[PDB]
Amino acid sequence: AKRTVKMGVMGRYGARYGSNPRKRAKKLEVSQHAKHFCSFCGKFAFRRKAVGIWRCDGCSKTVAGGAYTLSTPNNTTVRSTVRRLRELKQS
Amino acid sequence: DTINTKIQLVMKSGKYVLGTQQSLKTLRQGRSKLVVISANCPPIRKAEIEYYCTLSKTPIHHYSGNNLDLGTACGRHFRACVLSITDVGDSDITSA
Amino acid sequence: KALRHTKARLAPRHQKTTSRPYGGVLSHEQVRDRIVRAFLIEEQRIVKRALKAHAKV
Amino acid sequence: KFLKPGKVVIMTSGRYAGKKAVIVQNTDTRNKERPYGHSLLAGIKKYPRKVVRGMSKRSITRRSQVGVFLRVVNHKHFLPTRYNMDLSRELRGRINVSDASKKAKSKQLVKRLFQARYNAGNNRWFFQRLRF
Amino acid sequence: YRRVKELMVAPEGMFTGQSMLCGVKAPLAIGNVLPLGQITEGCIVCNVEAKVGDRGTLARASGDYCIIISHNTETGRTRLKLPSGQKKTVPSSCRAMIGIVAGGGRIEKPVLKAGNSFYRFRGKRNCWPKVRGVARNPVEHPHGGGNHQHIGHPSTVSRHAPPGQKVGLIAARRTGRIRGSRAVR
RNA sequence: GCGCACAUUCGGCUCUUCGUGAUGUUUUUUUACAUUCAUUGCGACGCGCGGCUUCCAGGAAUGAAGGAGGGUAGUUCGGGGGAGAACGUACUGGUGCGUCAGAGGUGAAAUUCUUAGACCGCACCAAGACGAACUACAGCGAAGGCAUUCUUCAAGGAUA
RNA sequence: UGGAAAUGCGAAACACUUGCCAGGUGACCCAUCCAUCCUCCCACGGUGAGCUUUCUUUUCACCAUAAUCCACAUCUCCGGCCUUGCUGGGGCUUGGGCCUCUCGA
RNA sequence: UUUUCGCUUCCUUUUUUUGGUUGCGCACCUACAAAUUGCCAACUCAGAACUGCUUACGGCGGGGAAUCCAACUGUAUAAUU
RNA sequence: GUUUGUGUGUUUUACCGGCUUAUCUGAAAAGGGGCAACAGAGAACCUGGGAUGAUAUUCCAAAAAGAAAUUGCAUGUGGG
Repeated sequence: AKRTVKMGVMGRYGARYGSNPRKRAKKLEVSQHAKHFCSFCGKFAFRRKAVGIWRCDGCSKTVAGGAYTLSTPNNTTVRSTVRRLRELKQS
Repeated sequence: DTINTKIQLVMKSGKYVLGTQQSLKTLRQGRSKLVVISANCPPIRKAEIEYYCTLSKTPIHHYSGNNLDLGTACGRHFRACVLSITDVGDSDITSA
Repeated sequence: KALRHTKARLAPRHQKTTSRPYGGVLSHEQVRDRIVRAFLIEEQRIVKRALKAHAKV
Repeated sequence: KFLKPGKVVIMTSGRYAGKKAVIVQNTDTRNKERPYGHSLLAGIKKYPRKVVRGMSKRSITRRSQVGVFLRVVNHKHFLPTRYNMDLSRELRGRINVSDASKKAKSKQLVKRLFQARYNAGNNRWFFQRLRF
Repeated sequence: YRRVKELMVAPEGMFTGQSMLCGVKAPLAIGNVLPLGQITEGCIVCNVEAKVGDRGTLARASGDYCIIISHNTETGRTRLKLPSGQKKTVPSSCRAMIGIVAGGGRIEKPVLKAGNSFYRFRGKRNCWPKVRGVARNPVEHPHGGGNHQHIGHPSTVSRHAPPGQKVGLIAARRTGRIRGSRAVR
């Protein structure tokens, strides 16, 4: 019933395996597991499987977009980059 | 905004249907005056609808935005693609 | 019918018979879909050709 | 609205997988009599078999078919087409009673009719597969 | 039906099997395959070849992509930049699939426990846990013995070094704390 | 000031019937010729009336708006912010040559560089940076803080 | 070859071919509880055995295999003639149809 | 009860449309108490009495306070460690 | 005689359909060889037996053991 003051999931490791790590880790637990938006179907339900393997519950679409959270800024940016550049490239 | 506001107005005075199936019906029956689409389309539906809307000589509006937004704007609170305005009146700029 | 691999040899076709093409293995909705999808697109494809056809003359 | 006879539409389900139909008669609405709006359709179940070459001795007139059927069919179940194979000669006066035998009778004629339009006529389109 | 398949090596998230029509008569969707040369400088591609007829040797790992930094249109050479501080100049010729690894390294993540490391390495031949040179029996190893925990001689070797005489820190031009920077100043 | 003789007073604009069915008259005229006009019909608006018939209703029913507050609406203003892109240009590092007995730094020199070749000059690149004088008791910004451009984005103020 | 449909059938015959079938057709971890089957014990009854001396309800025993249909009646229509039709479990899945949930539920 | 609940009769409008009207049905516990009661049922925990006297079957973690040392769990010298 | 209905002929032929001699066409790579599972994958039997000395989902046959299941292949008839 109790939910700890500050570490969430980390309760599993108790004290073992140090605070700074606990920091490092905490960060990724939040990113990776979270439920996150669907594109077309637009709700958040894209869940990681494996290793950042993300199918949308509820539009049943799988997006490869890696690591702990799906589509990096860089990627996005890139995505713009291409947007632009290709766009320009046509334009 | 216009599309939103016009429409905002449209819900309020108007009759519209949200609900795809409905939309289609509506369209069919002609009772849609206008069909408006979100960008969030499963494309086919865009097309499908398009054939209808066109069939019905109905406005397609691509209302350029999103599921939520679409909902929010229509005074609703669930993820929304598409509407067919059946009848509003007074949002005549929607009929423009 | 739904079974498993040794069973099918047995399994009767007339019990293995509700149908539409490509979907003797299917139940409606997916199939509806795949029809629909061809049909329309293939109109627009034709339409596209047709768009371009006036521009030429 | 914009659904009227002669107009082509493609059928989905129920023994008519993606199959082509003409509106013969629309039923713009549900009643208890059909709790759903439903149009009445004449439609073809069976595309013909191939024309090519010199094809057989006699010849292959065997292949030369078109199996219609008529069915009332959920509005929710066809993709209407812009095309149209008017139910003019056909039906405007010569209706199809349904019934039963009348459904059968008309269909017979209709077979021929369809074959007329078919026999060299326009919109060849109508009478065929879509390669799904 | 009857088509041509469309799935292989994984870059970013289209959802599978997709109709990419290719070579320069590819359009330029992400992942789409156009020749790198005919892909415009500064673009971000992934898996460029090198050999050409290799379908992506370079950047064949998780995360990256690489950036074209040059065309030499005279020769038709191109200078592309390996993720690594390293340029490779390949002919501009080469196939490439537009984009990035959908993947982006787990490297960031803090790994945590042995077990994890166990599952971690496993797809190949076994290679970890790892003990160190200093006790590893003298008879086979350089760094065993010593009546306690240490290095004998400099770990800085001529590269040429015999096997059995060559492990560790090959010819380190410098080593230890990177008190400076490598390459250009 | 008011009413007043006529709309043939300045004047309205269909309140010089209107609209349309149309026909007619028109016939080197503003063709045809709706209304006017002549023929006539329906609708008819204006305006009037008529029939009302039926139904139904506030004035101020609900002070008075601060040189109080709040917004709102209008051009716009600013180095406000935030995302962009583009660069100028230098510092370098570098290249690429050119050469060359010296460089270089300095209170004093000293540590530096040196004929592989230092500097140097010019070309050019690379790189990361920085927006130079402009531009000032001058602007904007809660404050911190804020100066190419365009491209934007969403913001702010003032003034009306 | 049936029914808008979900979906039908003694046989609606149709075999090679498919840069054919994300076709659980083989095919897959554990994992979770939960649900319930299975089996299983208890115990009631009730039988039958066996027990049991100053006292008792004691003990035991009490069964049904694969293999196959699913047509009994409701209802049709309670059986004149039963003729529409053959309608008809539970309780998990999904779908399908009608209505179209929005003051949000 | 100025709306797309439906139909009948009737009236009104041209109407055998609507609309009004009528009969019935459609939405609406506005039928609504309590749910009284019937039945059967469960061993958990709890409570309280009554009572009296027992480290008693069984099975049952010592603790504290510090120093050194190694983060940890893991690993191991078969057969001294 | 018609037209129609029915039946028949080793009729004839055209035409199908079949089937075999027969003749031509006609397939490509982690797979051009083949093994590798006494537990994976994994294709037909159940219960009973005044049943054996010691074996049996194998022994029990037609009737009381029975009832099964499958294959192969026939046969006629049936569907045809």
